[PDB]
Amino acid sequence: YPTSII
Amino acid sequence: TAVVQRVEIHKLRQGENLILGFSIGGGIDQDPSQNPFSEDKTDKGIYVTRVSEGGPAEIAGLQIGDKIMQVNGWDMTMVTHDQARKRLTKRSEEVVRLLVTRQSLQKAVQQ
Repeated sequence: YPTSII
Repeated sequence: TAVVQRVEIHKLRQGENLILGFSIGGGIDQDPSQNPFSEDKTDKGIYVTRVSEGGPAEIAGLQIGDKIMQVNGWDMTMVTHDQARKRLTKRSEEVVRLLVTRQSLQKAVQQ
């Protein structure tokens, strides 16, 4: 489950 | 049940970037069964997976597990992960208004 930091 | 929250985030300059201070998971190209926050494990929507202490998102009231319905009015219910990420990080936009739904509970069932 990839997550992206923003 | 899901309660609607409208959150207004003012991006914080950190060097070259304007940051929101949270992380997202989800999107139509990702495996929804791997989302620990959804009620429906076929829900391919965009979810907040982490929120940074003292960041713009935390201060604005965004919470881990929130489902992002809209960003400045772009639908986020049927976008790819990257599409979601791009809508959130448009450098020209310093204010981002999010429409989210939040899994919530009737508190004080007893008192």
